[PDB]
Amino acid sequence: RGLNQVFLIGTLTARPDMRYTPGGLAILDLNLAGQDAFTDESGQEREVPWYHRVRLLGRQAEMWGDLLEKGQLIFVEGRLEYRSEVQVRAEFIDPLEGRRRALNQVILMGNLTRDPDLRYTPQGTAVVRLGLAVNERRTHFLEVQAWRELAEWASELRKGDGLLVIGRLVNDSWTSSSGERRFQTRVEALRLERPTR
Amino acid sequence: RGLNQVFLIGTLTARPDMRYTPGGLAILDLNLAGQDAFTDESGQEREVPWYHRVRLLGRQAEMWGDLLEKGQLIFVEGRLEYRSEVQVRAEFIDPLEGRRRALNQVILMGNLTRDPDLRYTPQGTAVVRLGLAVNERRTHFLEVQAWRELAEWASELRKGDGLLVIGRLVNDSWTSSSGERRFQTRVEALRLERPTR
Repeated sequence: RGLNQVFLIGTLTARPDMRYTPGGLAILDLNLAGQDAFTDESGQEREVPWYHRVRLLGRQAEMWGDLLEKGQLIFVEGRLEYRSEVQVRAEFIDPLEGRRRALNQVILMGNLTRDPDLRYTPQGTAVVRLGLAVNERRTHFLEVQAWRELAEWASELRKGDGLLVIGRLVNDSWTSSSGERRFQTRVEALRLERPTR
Repeated sequence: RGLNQVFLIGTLTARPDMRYTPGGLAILDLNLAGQDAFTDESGQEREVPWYHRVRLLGRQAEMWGDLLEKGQLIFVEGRLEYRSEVQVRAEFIDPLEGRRRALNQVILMGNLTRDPDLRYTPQGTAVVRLGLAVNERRTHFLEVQAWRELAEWASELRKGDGLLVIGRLVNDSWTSSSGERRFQTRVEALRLERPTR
């Protein structure tokens, strides 16, 4: 069966204010921030921020819509969705008193929508983009990026293969020929396994 | 609301064979193993094995009861329970082809059942045992251990306080005066936060 699970603790970058659909459904959008550590192409330990949108809809939005502050730490469990733009739809949140131990985890299980295409960065690090179809855990389509040894291993997979991903949500940069920078949320794989079948 | 969630990938240490309650309900008990890393009292990076029992009951037990092998990697999501003896009750499993990136994670949220009692090991490392009452996510009672700075911080909490724990499942040793060793599964806290309230 498909899986699509996200666990995050982050800090609110603005005060959330409730909004409503035209039908009256409550919407509470949170903008969360945190950091994660990585090792760069030259072996240096670094941190880079992540910023992600978390949407509460309906009962969770009404529950919290007048209780949260900019600067407050929030624990979220939810799923990845669109609205393009990958966002987290919260199943629930628990605001924290918040006065390392990073929490930014994603678990996906699904089937590749196309063959992986292995590339190498200019510095020769292996990298692959994988397209995954997840049947709720109709069909959702999610992009996953993997690096180094996991990219080389993922290159053996083919369209259709089942895949379990344990990863984290990151922000990727796209730069135009003229120096313009846009940002895209994606899943970075930290572990990949194959489900039996 | 309470939370009690466990995520594990481990290797089967024996072939699982289905058993039945007297009422016919299927039981499939898996014995899983893995490793986790820690830093010991002298700053040395070490690994120590974990061994944990995972129980499938009913439909998941029937689904997998003739399909799993000793040596096979299994992904589990479930909850902690007794049967004393802390075990994982699987919500579901996904056997893996399995031909680092450790997965042994527990998320608990509940309320302390007593004041924390801070101690120091002979080498002067801070350590605390916390008792947590979790109302399903009737009341379950679960023990959590925290070390070093998190033990010192946890010492400020009191019976009744809400607590979110992000941790992992470990095996603790008890040694009698005569050198006999027994083992106990417990949760080691890796992050602790306070839910608002």
